[PDB]
Amino acid sequence: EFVRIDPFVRTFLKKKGGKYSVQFKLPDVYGVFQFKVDYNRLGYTHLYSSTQVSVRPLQHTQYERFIPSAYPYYASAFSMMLGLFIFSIVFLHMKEK
Amino acid sequence: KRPPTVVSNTFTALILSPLLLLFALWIRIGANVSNFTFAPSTIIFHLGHAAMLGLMYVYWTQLNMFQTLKYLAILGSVTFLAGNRMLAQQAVKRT
Amino acid sequence: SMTRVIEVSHWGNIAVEENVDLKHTGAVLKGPFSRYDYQRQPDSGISSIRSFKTILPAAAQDVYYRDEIGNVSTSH
Amino acid sequence: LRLSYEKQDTLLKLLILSMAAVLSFSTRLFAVLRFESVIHEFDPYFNYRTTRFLAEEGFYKFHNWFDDRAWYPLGRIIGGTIYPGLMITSAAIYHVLHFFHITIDIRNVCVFLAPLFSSFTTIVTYHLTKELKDAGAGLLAAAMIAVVPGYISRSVAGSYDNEGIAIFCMLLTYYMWIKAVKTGSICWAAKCALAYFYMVSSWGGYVFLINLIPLHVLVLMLTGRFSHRIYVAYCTVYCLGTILSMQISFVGFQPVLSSEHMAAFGVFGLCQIHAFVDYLRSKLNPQQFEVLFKISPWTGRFYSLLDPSYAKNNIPIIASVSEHQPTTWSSYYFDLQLLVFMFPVGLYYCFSNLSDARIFIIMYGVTSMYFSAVMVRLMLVLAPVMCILSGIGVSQVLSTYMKNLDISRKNEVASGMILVMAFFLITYTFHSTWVTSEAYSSPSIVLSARIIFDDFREAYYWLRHNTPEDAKVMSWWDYGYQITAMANRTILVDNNTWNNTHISRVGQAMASTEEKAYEIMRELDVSYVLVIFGGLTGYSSDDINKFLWMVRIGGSTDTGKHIKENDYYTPTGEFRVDREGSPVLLNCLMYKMCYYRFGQVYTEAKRPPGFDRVRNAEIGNKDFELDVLEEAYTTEHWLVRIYKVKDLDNRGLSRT
Amino acid sequence: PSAMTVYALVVVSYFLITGGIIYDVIVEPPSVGSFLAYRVNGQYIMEGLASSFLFTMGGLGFIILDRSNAPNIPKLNRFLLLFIGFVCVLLSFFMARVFMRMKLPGYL
Amino acid sequence: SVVSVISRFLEEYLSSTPQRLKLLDAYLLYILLTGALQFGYCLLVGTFPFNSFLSGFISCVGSFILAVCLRIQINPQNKADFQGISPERAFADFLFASTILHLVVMNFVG
Amino acid sequence: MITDVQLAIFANMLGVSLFLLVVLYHYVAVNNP
Ligand SMILES: *[C@@H]1O[C@H](CO)[C@@H](O[C@@H]2O[C@H](CO)[C@@H](O[C@@H]3O[C@H](CO[C@H]4O[C@H](CO[C@H]5O[C@H](CO)[C@@H](O)[C@H](O)[C@@H]5O)[C@@H](O)[C@H](O[C@H]5O[C@H](CO)[C@@H](O)[C@H](O)[C@@H]5O)[C@@H]4O)[C@@H](O)[C@H](O[C@H]4O[C@H](CO)[C@@H](O)[C@H](O)[C@@H]4O[C@H]4O[C@H](CO)[C@@H](O)[C@H](O)[C@@H]4O)[C@@H]3O)[C@H](O)[C@H]2NC(C)=O)[C@H](O)[C@H]1NC(C)=O
Ligand SMILES: CCCCCCCCCCCCCC(=O)O[C@H](COC(=O)CCCCCCCCCC)COP(=O)(O)OCC[N+](C)(C)C
Ligand SMILES: CCCCCCCCCCCCCC(=O)O[C@H](COC(=O)CCCCCCCCCC)COP(=O)(O)OCC[N+](C)(C)C
Ligand SMILES: CCCCCCCCCCCCCC(=O)O[C@H](COC(=O)CCCCCCCCCC)COP(=O)(O)OCC[N+](C)(C)C
Ligand SMILES: C[C@H]1CC[C@]2(OC1)O[C@H]1[C@H](O)[C@@H]3[C@H]4CC[C@@H]5C[C@H](O[C@H]6O[C@@H](CO)[C@H](O)[C@@H](O)[C@@H]6O)[C@@H](O)C[C@@]5(C)[C@@H]4CC[C@@]3(C)[C@@H]1[C@H]2C
Ligand SMILES: C[C@H]1CC[C@]2(OC1)O[C@H]1[C@H](O)[C@@H]3[C@H]4CC[C@@H]5C[C@H](O[C@H]6O[C@@H](CO)[C@H](O)[C@@H](O)[C@@H]6O)[C@@H](O)C[C@@]5(C)[C@@H]4CC[C@@]3(C)[C@@H]1[C@H]2C
Ligand SMILES: [Mg+2]
Repeated sequence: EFVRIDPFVRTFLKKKGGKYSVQFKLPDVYGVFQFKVDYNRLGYTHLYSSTQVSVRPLQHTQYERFIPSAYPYYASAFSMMLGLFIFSIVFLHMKEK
Repeated sequence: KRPPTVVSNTFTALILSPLLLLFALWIRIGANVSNFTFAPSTIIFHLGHAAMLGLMYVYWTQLNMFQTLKYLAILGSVTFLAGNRMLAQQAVKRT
Repeated sequence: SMTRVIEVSHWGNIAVEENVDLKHTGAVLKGPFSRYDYQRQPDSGISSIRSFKTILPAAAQDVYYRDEIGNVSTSH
Repeated sequence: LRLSYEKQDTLLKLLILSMAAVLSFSTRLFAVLRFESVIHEFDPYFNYRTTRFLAEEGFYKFHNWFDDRAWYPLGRIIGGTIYPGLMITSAAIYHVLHFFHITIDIRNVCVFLAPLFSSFTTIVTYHLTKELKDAGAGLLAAAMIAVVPGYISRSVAGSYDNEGIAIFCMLLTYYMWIKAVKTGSICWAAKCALAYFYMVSSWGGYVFLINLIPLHVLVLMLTGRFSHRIYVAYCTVYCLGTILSMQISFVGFQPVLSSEHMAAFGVFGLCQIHAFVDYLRSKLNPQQFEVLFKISPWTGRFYSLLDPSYAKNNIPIIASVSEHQPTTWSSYYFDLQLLVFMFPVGLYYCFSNLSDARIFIIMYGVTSMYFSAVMVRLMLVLAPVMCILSGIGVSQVLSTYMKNLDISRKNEVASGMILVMAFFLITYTFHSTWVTSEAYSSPSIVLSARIIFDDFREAYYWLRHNTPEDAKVMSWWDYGYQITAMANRTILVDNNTWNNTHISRVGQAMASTEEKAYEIMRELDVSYVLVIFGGLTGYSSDDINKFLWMVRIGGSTDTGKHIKENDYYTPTGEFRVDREGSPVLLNCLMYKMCYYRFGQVYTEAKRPPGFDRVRNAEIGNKDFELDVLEEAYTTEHWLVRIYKVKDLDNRGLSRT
Repeated sequence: PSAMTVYALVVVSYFLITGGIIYDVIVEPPSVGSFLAYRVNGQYIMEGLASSFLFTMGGLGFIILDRSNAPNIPKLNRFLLLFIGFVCVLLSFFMARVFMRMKLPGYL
Repeated sequence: SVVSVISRFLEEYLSSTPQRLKLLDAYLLYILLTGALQFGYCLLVGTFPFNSFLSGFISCVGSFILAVCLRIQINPQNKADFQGISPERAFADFLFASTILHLVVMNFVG
Repeated sequence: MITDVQLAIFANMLGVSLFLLVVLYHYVAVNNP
């Protein structure tokens, strides 16, 4: 169980090589979380294990960049800059008629 | 949801078009660059200004903000010196 | 772990400061602790400690006895 | 020897400004001189911890920082939830002081940052007032803002809050805007834009500032004094300020989407329309011209300032704070002694010689005065305007009466007036000194009684050294930053109050019986509980006088339908802790807490044993047992009590 | 309004505002008690009206005197004007100081 | 019905305007047209990258405003409203504000 | 360190001197050449 206050994820542990290992993706919600194993079986020793894991949301160096859907905007600003430069070459050095 | 790439490319070409329109209008007026005379201060100013804008572009892809701000500090100081000299010369010639 | 730092200065004097981590080892405490019983019954609390005295080299001038969070106003 | 007029004038200005800055810095540090230098009032401990992080981890790790030690069930992102200006200023000063080896700890820089910025404020005020009129008024305004008690109250040595630097930022922005209106230049407008960006990052009052520039421009329009200079200045400030304000992370898209930044957009559109119409009215003849002739609402902490009834009547967490009530005339006089008697004279001088920058200072004065009348906490932004105007007022009188004198190049009335004015000024100085000394400098971590008992610090230190590294303690939102800064343990609620459901959950846990509250605590995975009692020490602000606010906040959100705040009073409507108390108050978890073994401790001379100093009563339940809690610790004067939440019953018993 | 009517409105507003009107509205006080003995931030309606009157009258005395300085004025009337101004200002100041002392004991 | 006045005004504008001011007005029309096409595209497809739309758009608006302010300061009919802002100083301020604006726009776009 | 009764006296003297000096400056400014 991958739990914050109530279980976000709950999966089975596939027996593989003497270890119970599961590979899964963390959910979208961030915060601190708890891996939890509970084995309550009739006539078996009740075992409980919880490990605490904090989940950082994102970093400003890891957002998606160079979106194709924003090729217009990415273009526009640059054109502006280019425009300015041409102006700064014609507005200064122009001979009146 | 995101639009298809064909539409974005069409709009990018359309955004390039106004620059061409501006150039056509400027050559209709008859604007010339005849007053430029290859004086060292003016050339240094234009070179520094172009380098500053190219640096502004480069910052967007690789450099972070501290490094870019440092580079801008240097290039802007140089462009400021060259521009002060050139603008003094221009004010003298104008009067 | 006690760390003793001795800074020498040829201008005036030399200043020594020591950080002291200290722990009460034997007979760990089980159950609840109650300030009430601790105060109104001098018997209870035998194995605990309340104070200890340091001896300084008779030329000490600026003693301060600071903690990691601020001054401590309990000393004599 | 003889000196020129210019030399003596410059020497006088320099000497006066130096003395004023030294006095401003000197007057701020009274608390540091008394009690040992420590950050106080437990609001700035958060800022202090944040500053330390920025000083030992870097900026890129600080910009995207996730804190897992606060609001444990949820997640708190400190990198984008607060305006970062104060921390950046402190870290920059620290790194500069460390480059040249002047090595000073972060705590000393944080403690003495506010006096330094208060010293800078004097010079900024002098230049601002010099723009208005003759320098003499500038010197007077600087000297008066040096010693004003409100500004010295909200910024004392040892108080590391953002308002201190904020005021200096606001005055710098106002100076840049006045210089842009007078000069009418793009360069000054860009300087104003950068200053406004700094102001946006430093304080939450930037909204305020961006609703005084447009209003002034609109006021100028109505008068008919609009020119090209105002157009250039305001438009240049608007674009750059909007953008620069965007990239502050916490703000986001607030300026273009929210409703607090719509006055600026409206005035910008009106300015464009007006300029174009004026330009079109010149190129065409009069006959031809006459022929031609999803968005967010108010957030709420700003709305309650416009309508001073909403927050007190509806939201039980904003009005819960102490300094949110309207101000009385006695408080007005206490803060400013002679400044009040000079506001009308300054307003009269401004209204007598109307200029392009006077209108702005008048508008600032009026609106700020209203806001000070609608809240105590906003008295701060009133002190800076007053001084300026008061300065002007006083200065004018002097300049009016020091010319009638015969020695200057009936007449004695002017000499009498000069003497009178000097008496007023010196008595204002004495008043300011007394108010600073005896009222405003005080610690909130230590209870001054001369004997001091620092039970708070002792409890936090125990909690720091004698709990497991992952122990979670839950308290009230007031003692949120203080625990993390000193006790250094994972906390549940905090003094941010950005999720009212969580605080309501904690209030329900503190206001219900032991069974339901034990269920809540088990659900939230809490280990230790820290409750301030203050019954022996006589502390008025204990964790029992806030119990009513706990009930009100807890019984509001969709699960405290069984709290019913009207169930903790007596039949006639009283709130007594004695036998006549409500049978649900005397069995509350909060009452079982902070009264354990308190039934048999004498606390007075001619008074029965189970006596409570703060409530002057007699405990209703003298003896009771805690089924679900062990007493982990209790300070020397029973001021802070820490209880360890128990486990489930081993043999699986009930343990109600 | 010609920049004089607006000033009159501002003066009236200032007096009323410094009377703690918002306080009265938000927290209803009884007219006259029984000056709060120990509560700095405490406003009865009558005491506040009186005090704000003192503040406004002091400002009026300053402007009334400041104006007196104007030239080409008859002396018999100007002496009386000067008297009124001095009286108003000194009374306002000394009164307000005394009131604050009486309300908040231990002052200075 | 309102075309004769437009013809007259358009004719007049040309005579009372120098070469530099006409050139500047052409540049200003280019800025306005690029901004209009960008805003129209935004109204057509929507705003998933809202910050990029804001960056690219306010770049246009800011360049437009700086062009208008430069035009106002240069025009000698207003030589009496500035008194010290020479044309060269005006161009200098234009360059400074433009550099700041372009830097912030780059720091805001994706 | 420094007792309060010293800091208060210093602040009072400094402020009074400051205001008196400012009043003097006004005299000097009125009488210009
Ligand atoms: C920041 O942190 C620092 C460090 O923590 C803080 O500094 C500390 O501040 C305290 C103030 O509370 C200082 O305390 C002082 O300690 C001295 C020394 O006392 C010890 O020696 C005494 C000697 O007794 C002799 O005589 C007896 C017989 O009479 C013999 O039996 C003895 O053997 C000796 O020969 C001894 O009597 C003292 O006993 C005390 O302690 C024991 C516990 O061990 C108790 O059981 C006792 O009952 C008793 O309480 C002790 O062993 C004291 O002399 C100081 O007392 C002065 O002040 C008292 C009030 O605070 C007053 O009652 C005393 O009479 C005495 O008064 C003196 O000064 C007055 C003016 O101030 C005069 O009016 C008066 O006449 C007299 O002259 C005091 O208790 C710490 O030393 C100090 N620590 C350091 C390192 O400097 C600092 O405050 C913090 N900053 C803050 C909070 O802002
Ligand atoms: C002496 C005290 C002065 C106080 C000034 C107050 C400044 C407030 C700072 C607010 C912080 C906002 C966060 C921010 O600006 O974003 C940071 C950029 O990180 C930075 O560069 C922070 C440097 C800020 C300095 C900018 C000038 C401030 C001048 C104000 C007077 C992003 O850095 P990067 O990771 O480099 O992002 C660039 C990546 N691209 C690919 C997109 C190019
Ligand atoms: C602009 C770029 C440069 C920026 C410069 C920033 C200037 C910062 C000014 C603050 C200076 C800090 C001085 C200071 O820390 O003093 C305090 C408390 O001790 C005192 O009594 C000091 C109170 C008054 C001293 C004020 C002097 C500051 C002068 C600065 C111009 C000491 O606190 P403690 O932590 O108690 O130090 C004692 C520790 N010992 C072991 C040494 C005993
Ligand atoms: C909740 C808080 C609300 C805050 C409200 C802010 C109140 C602002 C205080 C008033 C500002 C005074 C401005 C001012 O001085 O304008 C005056 C007098 O002329 C006028 O101003 C008349 C116009 C009235 C508009 C006043 C501001 C209204 C703005 C609302 C958007 C100018 O007089 P004029 O006669 O217009 O111009 C001078 C010509 N003379 C020949 C007379 C010299
Ligand atoms: C970290 C510290 C840094 C220092 C400071 O605190 C925080 O932050 C400073 C600000 O930057 C302030 C300055 C702004 C610019 C302003 C320009 C004027 O220059 C005029 O000079 C005339 C003769 O040529 C021309 O004719 C006029 O046009 C031209 O305006 C000058 O008088 C005052 C000045 C310098 C301000 C003084 C106060 C300063 C230094 C503030 C300090 C308190
Ligand atoms: C200094 C500058 C700062 C910026 C600015 O001026 C002053 O002030 C901004 C405003 O905030 C404007 C926005 C408001 C919200 C509005 C929502 C629309 O949502 C559409 O979404 C489509 C998807 O399909 C639907 O089809 C449509 O029906 C639906 O209206 C969106 O398109 C336009 C948008 C974002 C406005 C654009 C112009 C803005 C940014 C203005 C600028 C000019
Ligand atoms: Mg605050």
